[PDB]
Amino acid sequence: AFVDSIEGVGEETGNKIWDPLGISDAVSDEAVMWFRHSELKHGRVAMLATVGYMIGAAGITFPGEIAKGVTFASVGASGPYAAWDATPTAGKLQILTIILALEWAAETKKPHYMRGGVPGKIDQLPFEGIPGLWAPKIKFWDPLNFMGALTEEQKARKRKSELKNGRLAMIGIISFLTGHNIPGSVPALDSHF
Amino acid sequence: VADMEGVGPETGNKVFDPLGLAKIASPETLAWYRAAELKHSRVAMAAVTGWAWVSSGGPLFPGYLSIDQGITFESLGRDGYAAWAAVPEAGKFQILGTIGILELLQEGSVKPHYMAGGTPGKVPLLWDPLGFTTKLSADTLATKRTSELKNGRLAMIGVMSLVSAHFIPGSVPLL
Amino acid sequence: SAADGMEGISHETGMKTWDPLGLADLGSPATLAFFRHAELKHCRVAMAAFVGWLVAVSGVHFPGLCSFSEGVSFEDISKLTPLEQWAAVPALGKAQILLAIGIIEHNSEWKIKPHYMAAGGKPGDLKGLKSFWDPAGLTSKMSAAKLERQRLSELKNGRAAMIGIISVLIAHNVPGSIPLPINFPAGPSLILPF
Amino acid sequence: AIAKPSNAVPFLTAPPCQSSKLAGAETGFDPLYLSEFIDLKWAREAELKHGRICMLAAPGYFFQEFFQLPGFPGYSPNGIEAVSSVSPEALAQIVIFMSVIEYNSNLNKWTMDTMFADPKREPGNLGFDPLKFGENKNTRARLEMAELKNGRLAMLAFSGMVHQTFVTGKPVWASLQDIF
Amino acid sequence: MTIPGVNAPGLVPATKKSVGPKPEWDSFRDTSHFWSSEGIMNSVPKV
Ligand code: CLA
Ligand SMILES: CC(=O)O[C@H]1CC(C)(C)C(=C=C/C(C)=C/C=C/C(C)=C/C=C/C=C(C)/C=C/C=C(\C)C(=O)C[C@@]23O[C@]2(C)C[C@@H](O)CC3(C)C)[C@](C)(O)C1
Ligand SMILES: CC(=O)O[C@H]1CC(C)(C)C(=C=C/C(C)=C/C=C/C(C)=C/C=C/C=C(C)/C=C/C=C(\C)C(=O)C[C@@]23O[C@]2(C)C[C@@H](O)CC3(C)C)[C@](C)(O)C1
Ligand SMILES: CC(=O)O[C@H]1CC(C)(C)C(=C=C/C(C)=C/C=C/C(C)=C/C=C/C=C(C)/C=C/C=C(\C)C(=O)C[C@@]23O[C@]2(C)C[C@@H](O)CC3(C)C)[C@](C)(O)C1
Ligand code: KC2
Repeated sequence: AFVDSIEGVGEETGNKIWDPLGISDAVSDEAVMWFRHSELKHGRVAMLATVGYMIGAAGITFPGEIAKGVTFASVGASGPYAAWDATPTAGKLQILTIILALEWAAETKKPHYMRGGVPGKIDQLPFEGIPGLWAPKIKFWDPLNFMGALTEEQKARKRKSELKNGRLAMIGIISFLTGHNIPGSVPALDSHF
Repeated sequence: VADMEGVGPETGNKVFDPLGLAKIASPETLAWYRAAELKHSRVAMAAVTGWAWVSSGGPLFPGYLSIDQGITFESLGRDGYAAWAAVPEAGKFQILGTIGILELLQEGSVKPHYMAGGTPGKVPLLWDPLGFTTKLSADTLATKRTSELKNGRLAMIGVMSLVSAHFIPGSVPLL
Repeated sequence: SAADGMEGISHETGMKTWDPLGLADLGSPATLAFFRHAELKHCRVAMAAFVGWLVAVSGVHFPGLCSFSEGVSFEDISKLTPLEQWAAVPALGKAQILLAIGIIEHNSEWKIKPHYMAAGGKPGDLKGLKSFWDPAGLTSKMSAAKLERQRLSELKNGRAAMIGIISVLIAHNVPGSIPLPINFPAGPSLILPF
Repeated sequence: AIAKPSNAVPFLTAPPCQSSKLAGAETGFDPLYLSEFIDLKWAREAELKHGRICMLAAPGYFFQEFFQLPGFPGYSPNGIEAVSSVSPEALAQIVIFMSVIEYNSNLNKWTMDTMFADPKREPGNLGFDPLKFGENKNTRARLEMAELKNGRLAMLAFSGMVHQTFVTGKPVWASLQDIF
Repeated sequence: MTIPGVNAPGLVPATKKSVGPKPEWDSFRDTSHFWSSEGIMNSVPKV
């Protein structure tokens, strides 16, 4: 929320708030919550996308039969860029609707993030507490509870690392897509991608 | 970590964690690891015993596996991968469905979940329903659990050795 | 929930009342008594129906003829699939079978004065209709704990039976539902009563 | 600087329906302020009746393509040519059944004043509750709000199904699956 | 139907018509919806 309390300050920009254009000074502190929720969501989606894109460029795919006749290698033949278009529309819709359920359940939680909740703290158990619905209580984030061994300071440091790696992953995934769309724009990319 | 079972005098009588995976584990993560280890060990023991029994001769099932297709257990092949391929796909599907309903019952029927404060890798639905080993002492039960973990890990090695012999026959000795 | 004192807690789901959608909480104790009476009726009808379906598949039939007027022998009717058997029963025979069933249901709701949707419910209690349930007194040898066990077994068997009857009825009509490859009898999954 | 803004359209004044005790009142959705003109109880009686009809219709319209009443003549998977093809003396009997129910339920109370002349008589409380869910008064508000919302959604859904069938000429599920 | 995103690209690039000579004022005035006799008639709602 308030641009201050948030933890994202790091050594790369000096130990200060990095707001060159003063976007944070023209908001009423209600929108800074939305910006840290969206920043963390962007960073997390971006690092997932980055590792997935690197996997696709390397050519690693599942053993086969994404669908009935289609194979994983065949549907990822033309690199990772066209892989999404190649994937079956039905499975595409199932990915989209499970993401819809996740991102609707995350929004429906009572404290929210904009209205006085933690911006970034996705609820661990999105589908519980819903009358008339049942799910097998598998918590969305950290299902195996890796974070129990971590103390407060350690998880603060790891949240800092999360923000840094998410920002770097945003830069990386945009580099990948831009390098594909404009050859030679990202010189560290080979013909694989 | 040391409170849990599996540790024995072979590996210096201390926890075998060369990569330090137990140090990043909460109590529940340790429960998940132990449950996975138990399930893998017993699956590997069943698999290696079945593979050795089939490949080393001995008795086989007497009758047919499918009257409509007329497949005999003798004609399956008496070797692991090819026999499993020759099993009808419907038979494979219903075997996997039986295992799936068993595991869904294991997850949703035992009320104290092994992750949520229950014993890791216990099946009160299915373990000696008539009580073959129920009256034994607690110390003998615990050391028998230790034996289970030990030879079940050895069975993991055995079944993976059999798979690596099937796919890379020049790797293992013998076989 | 409202479903704690009720006698239906199983050993398979654990000793907690399996009401994942919380339908027991929604409504009155009268509503839950209606639910219990409906469950027991479905249980009993499903046990009788599965036995009847097994009889029809086996082909065993009464020696005689259904109607001396119409040329409808039990031997003739046994050759059809189980639901076409009822479709082939005479209209008047079906009418009087339903008349007997409806008389039984009306008297169950009438003569059992402490109603299931009322104080002193006794939801599945149809004893009170004298000589209807257990005319021979077979359960009369049983104590309280044995009676409770038998009631729990009734509910378990009937629940399984109402699953199984629908399973056999739909398995052939929609192939691939039941994983087993047994060739279930053909025919409808639903018959209109007349 | 609206003194009493509408909870739904906060740039408009609060309608009379917002300051009322019927169920679902807080939304306050009434841009046209029809609650000031129309009698509010009479419109909840109409809202509930329409929603009940529509939430019987929408499952019926959506499942009559998939399923047939065994042996029924004149069946067509799409509702419009279904009603065109079905014998008129079946639709007539359905309408007679509905009319009998309406007349006997609303006997001597068919006008805005005659209906709700009795202070007890509530909007849409015709007394149809064989299983007596209404005796439990803890969940009565939940069930009332759920009935209202489901009825409204069913009105919109049935309208959409019917007009999509008009657009495409094909039943609801076929028209939907030919998009993806 | 081409659902943009799943069975079709989200946004297709537009046709770059290239920089070239200007049109004539009469050319785009005798086709306007308000200063052309047929343009006026082509501006009535079809419905
Ligand atoms: C607005 C409501 C509505 C209307 C006007 C119609 C109209 C029609 N339906 Mg029906 N239908 C409806 C709802 C409706 N349906 C619903 C909800 C279903 C369940 C999915 C069906 C399922 C259905 C089928 C499968 C078929 C029709 C067909 C027809 C046509 C012939 C009549 C017939 O056979 O009805 C049959 C009626 C039923 C099978 C049941 C109707 C359910 C009623 C409305 C529920 C009300 C009772 C209530 C729930 C009980 C309370 C119990 C309490 C006392 C305890 C006709 C165009 C036939 C067709 O396609 O012709 C072209 C046909 O074969 N309908
Ligand atoms: C050199 C040159 O010229 O150009 C360069 C520039 C250019 C184009 C930008 C390039 C690029 C791309 C870049 C920079 C890509 C960066 C990608 C990035 C930064 C990707 C992060 C992923 C993070 C993940 C998946 C995290 C998982 C995290 C998980 C699963 C966890 O929760 C771990 C954890 O649970 C444990 C196990 C237990 C605890 O102990 C701690 C926690 C709870 C946290 C190139 C190719 O380098 C070339
Ligand atoms: C030099 C050398 O060796 O090279 C090897 C190395 C290499 C490559 C690894 C090889 C291998 C594979 C090996 C060694 C594989 C070994 C596999 C192994 C050793 C597999 C055990 C299974 C045990 C089972 C199924 C036990 C069930 C036990 C059951 C059913 C019970 O319930 C037990 C119990 O009822 C009792 C009996 C008494 C009760 O009180 C307690 C209970 C109720 C619990 C090669 C290829 O062979 C060559
Ligand atoms: C997995 C898969 O794919 O398929 C599987 C699962 C699936 C689909 C469900 C299948 C099915 C169908 C199933 C399982 C069907 C089950 C049917 C069932 C369970 C049917 C019970 C009838 C009971 C009656 C009539 C009892 C009357 C008993 C009466 C009237 C008594 O007097 C009892 C009595 O106690 C008293 C009251 C007093 C005592 O003094 C005397 C006795 C003891 C006599 C399959 C295809 O088969 C196999
Ligand atoms: C542990 C696993 C398991 C269970 C729990 C289980 C239970 C039941 C039940 C009890 C409810 C019935 C009623 C039943 C019936 C049939 N089973 Mg089945 N079965 C299991 C495993 C296998 C395997 C491996 C095969 C198989 C088959 C058949 C055939 C086919 C006969 C034929 O085609 O002549 C029929 C009729 C074979 C097959 O489908 O071959 C194409 C086949 O290979 N089953 N099976």
